[PDB]
Amino acid sequence: PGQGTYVTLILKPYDKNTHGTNRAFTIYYSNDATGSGKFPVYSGSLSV
Amino acid sequence: SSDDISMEIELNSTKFETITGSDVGLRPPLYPTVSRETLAFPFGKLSI
Repeated sequence: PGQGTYVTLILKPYDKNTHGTNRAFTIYYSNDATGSGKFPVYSGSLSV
Repeated sequence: SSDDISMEIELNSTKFETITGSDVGLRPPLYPTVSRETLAFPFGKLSI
């Protein structure tokens, strides 16, 4: 739909250190003149 | 079997190497391990 890109993101399995305590995550994007807000494009539960 | 197969068209002087890691998130598994099962690797509309 229109001008845009597809991105398929491969993510690491769960670490207690670098993911915090929550096994879930959310992943944003922006334009970005930094500070212009960033839109939630996906949310999900990362896996072990 | 990420990024395992890759088409590289040669032009008259240059070349352009694409790869299915840059295309397809759909991944034909070697299981059905039972013999002679063949696989597929579609490239959707490779505009060169």
